Amino acid sequence: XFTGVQGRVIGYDILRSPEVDKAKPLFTETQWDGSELPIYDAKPLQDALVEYFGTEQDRRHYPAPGSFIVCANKGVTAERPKNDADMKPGQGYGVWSAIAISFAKDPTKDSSMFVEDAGVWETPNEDELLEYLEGRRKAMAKSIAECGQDAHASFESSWIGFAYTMMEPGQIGNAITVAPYVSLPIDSIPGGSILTPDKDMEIMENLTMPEWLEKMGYKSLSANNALKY
Amino acid sequence: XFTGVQGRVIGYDILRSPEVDKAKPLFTETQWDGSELPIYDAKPLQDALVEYFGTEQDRRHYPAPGSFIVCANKGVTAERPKNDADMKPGQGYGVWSAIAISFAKDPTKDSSMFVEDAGVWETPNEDELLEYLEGRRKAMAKSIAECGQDAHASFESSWIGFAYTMMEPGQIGNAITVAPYVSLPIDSIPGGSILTPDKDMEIMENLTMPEWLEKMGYKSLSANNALKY
Amino acid sequence: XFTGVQGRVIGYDILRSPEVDKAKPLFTETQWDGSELPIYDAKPLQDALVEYFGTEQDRRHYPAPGSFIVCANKGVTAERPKNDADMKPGQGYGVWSAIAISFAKDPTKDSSMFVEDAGVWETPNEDELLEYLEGRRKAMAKSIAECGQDAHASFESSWIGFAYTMMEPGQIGNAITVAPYVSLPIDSIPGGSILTPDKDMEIMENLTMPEWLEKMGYKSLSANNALKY
Amino acid sequence: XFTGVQGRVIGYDILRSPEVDKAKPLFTETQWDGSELPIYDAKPLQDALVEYFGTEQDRRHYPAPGSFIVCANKGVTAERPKNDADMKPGQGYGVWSAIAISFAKDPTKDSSMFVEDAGVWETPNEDELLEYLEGRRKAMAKSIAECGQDAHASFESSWIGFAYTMMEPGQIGNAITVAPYVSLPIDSIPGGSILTPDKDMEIMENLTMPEWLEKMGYKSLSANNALKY
Amino acid sequence: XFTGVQGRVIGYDILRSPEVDKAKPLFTETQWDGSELPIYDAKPLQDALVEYFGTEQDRRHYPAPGSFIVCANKGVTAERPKNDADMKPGQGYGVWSAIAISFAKDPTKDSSMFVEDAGVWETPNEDELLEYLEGRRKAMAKSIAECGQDAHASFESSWIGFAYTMMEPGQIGNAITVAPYVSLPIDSIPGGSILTPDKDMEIMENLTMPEWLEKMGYKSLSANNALKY
Amino acid sequence: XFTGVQGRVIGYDILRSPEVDKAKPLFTETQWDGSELPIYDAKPLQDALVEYFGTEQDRRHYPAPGSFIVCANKGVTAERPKNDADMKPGQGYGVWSAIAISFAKDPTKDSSMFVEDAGVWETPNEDELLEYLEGRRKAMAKSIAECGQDAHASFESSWIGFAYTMMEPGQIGNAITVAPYVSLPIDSIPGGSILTPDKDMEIMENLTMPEWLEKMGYKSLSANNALKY
Amino acid sequence: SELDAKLNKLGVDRIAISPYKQWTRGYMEPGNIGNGYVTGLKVDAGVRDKSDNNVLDGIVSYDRAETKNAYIGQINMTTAS
Amino acid sequence: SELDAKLNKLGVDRIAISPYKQWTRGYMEPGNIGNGYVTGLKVDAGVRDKSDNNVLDGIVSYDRAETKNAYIGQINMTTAS
Amino acid sequence: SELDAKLNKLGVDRIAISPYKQWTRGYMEPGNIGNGYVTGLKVDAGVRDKSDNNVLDGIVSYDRAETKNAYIGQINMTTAS
Amino acid sequence: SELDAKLNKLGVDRIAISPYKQWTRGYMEPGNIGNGYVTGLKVDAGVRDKSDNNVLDGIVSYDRAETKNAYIGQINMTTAS
Amino acid sequence: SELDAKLNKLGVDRIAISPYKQWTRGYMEPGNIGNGYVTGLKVDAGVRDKSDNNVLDGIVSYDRAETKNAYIGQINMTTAS
Amino acid sequence: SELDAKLNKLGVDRIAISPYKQWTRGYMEPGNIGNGYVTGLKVDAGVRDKSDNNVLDGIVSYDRAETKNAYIGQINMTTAS
Ligand SMILES: *N[C@@H](Cc1c[nH]c[nH+]1)C(=O)OC
Ligand SMILES: *N[C@@H](Cc1c[nH]c[nH+]1)C(=O)OC
Ligand SMILES: *N[C@@H](Cc1c[nH]c[nH+]1)C(=O)OC
Ligand SMILES: *N[C@@H](Cc1c[nH]c[nH+]1)C(=O)OC
Ligand SMILES: *N[C@@H](Cc1c[nH]c[nH+]1)C(=O)OC
Ligand SMILES: *N[C@@H](Cc1c[nH]c[nH+]1)C(=O)OC
Repeated sequence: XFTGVQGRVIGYDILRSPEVDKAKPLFTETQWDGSELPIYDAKPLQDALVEYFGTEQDRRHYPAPGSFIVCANKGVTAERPKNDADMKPGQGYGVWSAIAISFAKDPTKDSSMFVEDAGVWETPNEDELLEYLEGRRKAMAKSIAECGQDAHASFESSWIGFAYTMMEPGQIGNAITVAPYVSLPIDSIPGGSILTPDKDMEIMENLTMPEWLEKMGYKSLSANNALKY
Repeated sequence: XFTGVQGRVIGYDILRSPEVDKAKPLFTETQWDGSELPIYDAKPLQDALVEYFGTEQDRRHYPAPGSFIVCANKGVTAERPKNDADMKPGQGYGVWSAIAISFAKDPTKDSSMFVEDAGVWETPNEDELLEYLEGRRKAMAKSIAECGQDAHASFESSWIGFAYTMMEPGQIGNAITVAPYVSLPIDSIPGGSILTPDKDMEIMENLTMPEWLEKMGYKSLSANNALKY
Repeated sequence: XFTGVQGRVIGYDILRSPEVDKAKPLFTETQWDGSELPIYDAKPLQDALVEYFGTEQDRRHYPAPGSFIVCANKGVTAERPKNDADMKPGQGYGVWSAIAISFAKDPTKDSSMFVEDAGVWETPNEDELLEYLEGRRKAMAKSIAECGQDAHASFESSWIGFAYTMMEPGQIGNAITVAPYVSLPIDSIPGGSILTPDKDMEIMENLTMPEWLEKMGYKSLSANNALKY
Repeated sequence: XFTGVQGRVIGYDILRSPEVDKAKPLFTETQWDGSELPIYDAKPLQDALVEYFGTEQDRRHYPAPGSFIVCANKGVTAERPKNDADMKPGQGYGVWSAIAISFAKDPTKDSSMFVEDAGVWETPNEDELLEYLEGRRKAMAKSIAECGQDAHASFESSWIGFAYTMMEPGQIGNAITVAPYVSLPIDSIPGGSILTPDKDMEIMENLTMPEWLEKMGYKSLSANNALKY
Repeated sequence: XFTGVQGRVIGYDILRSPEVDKAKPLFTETQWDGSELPIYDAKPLQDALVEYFGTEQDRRHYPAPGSFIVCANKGVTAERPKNDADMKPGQGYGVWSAIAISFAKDPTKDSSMFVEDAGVWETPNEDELLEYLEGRRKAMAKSIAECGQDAHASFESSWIGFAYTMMEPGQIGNAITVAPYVSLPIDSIPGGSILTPDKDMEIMENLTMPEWLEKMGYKSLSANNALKY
Repeated sequence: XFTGVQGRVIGYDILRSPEVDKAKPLFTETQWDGSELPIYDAKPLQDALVEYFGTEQDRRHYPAPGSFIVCANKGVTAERPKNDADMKPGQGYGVWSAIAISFAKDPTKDSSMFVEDAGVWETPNEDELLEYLEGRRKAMAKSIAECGQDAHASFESSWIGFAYTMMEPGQIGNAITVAPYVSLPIDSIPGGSILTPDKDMEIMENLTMPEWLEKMGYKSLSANNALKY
Repeated sequence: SELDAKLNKLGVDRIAISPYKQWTRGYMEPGNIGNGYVTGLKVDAGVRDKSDNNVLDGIVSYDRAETKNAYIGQINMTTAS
Repeated sequence: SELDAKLNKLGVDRIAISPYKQWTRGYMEPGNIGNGYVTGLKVDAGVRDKSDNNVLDGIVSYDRAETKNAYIGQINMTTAS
Repeated sequence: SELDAKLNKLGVDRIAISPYKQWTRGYMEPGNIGNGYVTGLKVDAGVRDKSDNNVLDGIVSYDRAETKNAYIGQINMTTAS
Repeated sequence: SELDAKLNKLGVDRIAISPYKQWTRGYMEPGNIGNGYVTGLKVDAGVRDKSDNNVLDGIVSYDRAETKNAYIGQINMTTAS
Repeated sequence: SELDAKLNKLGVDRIAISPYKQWTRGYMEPGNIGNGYVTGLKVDAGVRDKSDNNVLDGIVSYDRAETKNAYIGQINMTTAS
Repeated sequence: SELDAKLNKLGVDRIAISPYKQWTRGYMEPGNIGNGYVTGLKVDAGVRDKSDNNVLDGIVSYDRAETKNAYIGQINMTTAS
């Protein structure tokens, strides 16, 4: 998982990427309360985080070397042998991970919730693989609703994305889904100051991801779909 | 696991439920030091926590939505298929979890200790199942003593309880044992104040669970054995 | 895992044991940047921690009873049955664990890194077992280099040690590798004071393990190889 | 005094009373730097403080009973005997006090400055008395300039007010000029919160005295010149 | 001054000396509200402070060397020449100081108040001098009531004491009245601890001056009127 | 005042000016304990402070504009009329102030002490004036000893200086003696850091005034007696 | 109690207060007051209809278990052992 | 305002909050939040019937003056200059 | 925003600042300012050539995954669920 | 006492602790614990043989007075009124 | 050392003090002083006579291992990776 | 120095730091770090042409004196004795 009263999401609550107010639902799920819960591909939010932290090459506001970042996470590891028809038990041609963030309608009672998943893939047909995922959402949307039901929580949106990879013969694959919980550094906030704690957040609440990059002098790395996970 | 110098236990050290000073030992275990260690069913303590946090319906002083509660915990998950005689490997008809809390005679050297366990059940005979558990205590009491021995720790009491469930055909069961470590909110403490930190604890140290509910205007949910785990 | 900007290592950065400035590399590994990375047996550092915390018998500055020590750790557990030729799958005659600490050349960009491992042993020939380990270093040194490559990190040294044990027939073994992250108490620091935080560290930075023991009135427990892990 | 970098003035910087942006200079004084320093009657600022603290009858945000309020102050006490022609030395028919606040053009180098004065009056002709005061400003404006010169400080405005009283025969009078230095309580700030320190000030910086009273539900006590000092 | 919401008085609120619940009023003064205000000789309270701080010889919990103790105080200094009939203006044979503490009926609105005074004495007849003082109370009691009236404050008791001295020919005398505002050290509080701030006060609130000295192992210096001021 | 356990003196304890370890006593005074108390002209210490704060022209580490600096101080003001033979009572041709700092032999019991004085001068013969001062030391040295006696304090050194001025006809003079109590800013400390509080002082404890100026890039303003007070 | 009195001399205190209104908080979370912790015993179990997605099956069972009885609802659970 | 923004870079802040309900507090008093101060202008005067006790005559006149208009009632007043 | 305004009355705040220059920090780490947290979504995967040492194979794959895209480099990762 | 209980709801507390060993400290001095103050009543007087230096004569008389009876020795005395 | 001097300029400090007497404390635990951490290397192993209760067999082996050599006794161990 | 080492055991420390850039601050002012103080010796004098307004004549002379030599410019001066 969760992200409640004490939290905000990069790209959504802060550093909002317009992709949100331009995205259309892939479908809906009936919540216990009788309302629909639109589902979107979490691509925007994923790209957003990338802009903030930076990459191994174009490093930005990544976590301090040796810091302790608590993360709501899960993962999976599998072996793809050298052609070998005998593909043991936990082996496959590819591996995948998925993550979902559902925001509550009323953040003052209900916490927003994360739902992750991961697994191994069996057919070397990557093209196929995607279809599986394209369906998995429906699978997750269901569990999500169930949990909601479990706590009488009600969400308004829900964004889900994935990450996959085909291992070469003899290559071990590791698929991870992870939500990190951080605090932001001063210099990443324009016109902020160590002495204006609450104001510093308000700045982030307002700055859209685009503006941020500009005001910071950062080139958009997410560019036009430049990122594949 | 442990709960040492920095801790107290709901129902025991604070909000004490009389059930403690009315319970009788199920048996004893010989500690390395040569003294006995009576064992009690942890029912009182379990019910106590329920009174404090509340339930999904009659919610009370539960953890903040999205908070980070560290827990000394463990669990277990198994599948009970649709009748199917071929019951694979990690499958069963029911699942269970157990927890034990051992208080040290001298809390200033030795920390009080938690010992949990869980497992899958094999015979649909629930009635039977209980017998297993009824014996498991002896099993735990043994490990407990061994650990004590390992650190030259000496306990005075030791309380153990369980939780189980029979999965319907095709139902996955999840049994959990968990000790949470929290801080108490102001309004849950009668006549307390954010400015009287140490005094606020003393109040809790003194208020018996019964009194608390009354002084708070809470109906006893544990009632007369109203709770099954 | 890691130990970066916010850290120091017992025996190395603080309470340094001379064994360091007297040890010779077991071999070297080619780092991506093209420089060599000498490898040493982590015996000194292991013994060092022992001097500080103390043992169950000669206890010293161990963690407070019931404290929460976060540890970068891993472990392994296996069964060695009663002679039984049918040695199931995850069974063996012994079990082992390994740990490695690699210091970055420039601690201001790169964090120093931990790399641990563990496993089960298959031949009751302990003597043999050691040979395996004696090779394992090379195995680790490789992964280490890979990771370094992964983040463009560059180390100068790298120390690795192990721990093993032969289980008696019917005995379960548990091999653990663990890096704890603590804060030091006042009395363990000579001429320190709760009011001189930064100075207190400087003292430790300077005191060699030998001096420390003397100035503290502690007999060296590591003595002359007195410790086997 | 002074009121520099760490300060704001009730009625001016915060809770600004429009009287400021509607007042006209009584005259000007040549500052060492060669620019003029307009002088205004400090009536607005005086009335402003009254609105905030309240009066003995209509009490508002006055200082906590028994608090320690540091004040840049001065005073004067004199005796007016029973008619008695022999009017000793430090005696008179009335007593007065004056206060001036000069804001620096650049608050980041120069602190804004207070200049107070007080004295005894000699002719029972109150009407006369005022004339004296009406001149005193010029007297103060001079010293003010001198001080500025002393520290190379440069002001833009400067507001001065007074307080007087005619003692009845046999009555001792006490005239006081005083600048208090306080911190503001939460409830006096609309939509503020103990958790939003810097934001709370911004609110005050923006709210004009009029708005404040309304948003607070306070009737204006300064009304239309309702206050005589 | 005053001593309000944030305060307690040595000997009265804390370390109470029984002399209070055994003293009788010297007379009463009519408060604006129409009730009487009994007046007592502040001897108990004065002696009390002496027990706590100690003396130059039998030092106890006095202020740290070089500390900054804020004091509601006043004083007086005069010259008594060598017989000399021409006794200039501010000269005399003795000097005196007085202090009064008035507790409000309702400490939550009204602060308790201090009223001090001092002066020079004119007749070498010490015996006479006392008579003056014995009357002065009535004088103070009047001002006290006036102030009360000024703020609509209502007191229940009011204690007043003095200090005097006859200067030898050619000796300058200095009479002082002073109320200090301190914080108490740990060791002066029986069974207290730096970690139990609010509890530490409660202890003092309860311990009577007698008990305190005993529990501390201090001989009563105030003894039986052993102190003259 | 005094300057005890919580203090250090610019030029002496910190930023020490060699003038100290090169100065010779002007004379000695017999302390109650029977030892002598050498007296030095406080010129070094006076010049030292000047180097640190800077002057109106060459400003350095002066107090923040509008800060509240508590000072152990005293002063004097007198009128020198236009020739006028009738020189009223508190009038004169010049005015002076003096200050003394006495360090205790054992700072852990006794606080170091300040003793100030000031006065008006009567003969326009400045040259004469100095002689008076040159004697005043002896006067102060006496009171100092008396106070010492009063608290059983024992000093080792004692430094005293003055400041004077001849007022032109019709000029009011103000002579001040003042000891300020401050905290030092970061940038005034070479190689210091907001995170190394105690270390930062140690630096100052060690750096001699000369070194400081050099390491800071400050020209010595005290130069060779360049300063007259 | 008489106990704390012995700990306070070792530098240990067991005060654990949550600045929040009504809600309990996790030990170590910032803004908490005191350096101690209160702990309790919760054992429960829950079930969910077997889909193919194991993880999800577990996530939900776990969720239904947390929600059962002693409510520890939308909590980020860390693990110690 | 645009000003604070220049001060915050020098290490100065002007937040001055009183943890008390309704009451204002003296700068430097403990428990206050922020490292700044708010100041104001109060000038007033009061009288009392001349008794012989000068001090007391002053104490009261002073008291009646503090109480007049802008109320700074039962305050321990420190002096800065 | 309008939201925080409702939380601040419950005792909750969502300020999460890192005293470090440029670097982000883990929630709960000491020296952080504020009692809240910012979170994000990272999903990625990495591969390593199969040696015999499973653990190490995983450690590395994991490492290459953390390093891929949204960089969370040399981080000690705690786990919550 | 029953009183503090009413103040704590207004935001007032009267805890006043000195971190020093044995010594009392001035209200407002840093490092003190709690936001309250304890006060007392000291009245005394002292004399010194008249020299010409008035100030000094007073300084000493004052010194001998502070030292008399209730000892407030080497104290920097601030003044409130 | 010369190193900290470069970190302190980035906002990093490595002071890690435990307010407890004699005992070490876990990083992040409240009441600790400083924003750093000290770490060490402990590798050990322990055994227990195989009962049927696997978990318990592990709990104990683990316990005997923690207790062996470098003593990290009754510790709640969190896991980072 | 060797001295502080004896004070620190009594609970006294003499650290006095100003969070401001370049400027010194008054002891007791909030935001200062450490529980000590640094003091110095300033003696000076200044003159102003006699007008009728005594107070003002003094205020200015005083001002010119503060500004002379060791600069303690625009300072709110409290008094201790
Ligand atoms: N948020 C967690 C899963 C969760 C939801 N309810 C209980 N647990 C997550 O998705 O994985 C880390
Ligand atoms: N307390 C832990 C187990 C434990 C005991 N000794 C080491 N580890 C627990 O029971 O489960 C979380
Ligand atoms: N340091 C961790 C492993 C690691 C390195 N990179 C990512 N994770 C460790 O060795 O095990 C706890
Ligand atoms: N601001 C003070 C006077 C002052 C100006 N410069 C030095 N002193 C005030 O006006 O009186 C309290
Ligand atoms: N409490 C002060 C005097 C006082 C009362 N009202 C305003 N001032 C005292 O008695 O002397 C320090
Ligand atoms: N230190 C004070 C005078 C003093 C000494 N003993 C009591 N008072 C000083 O010299 O003047 C501010």
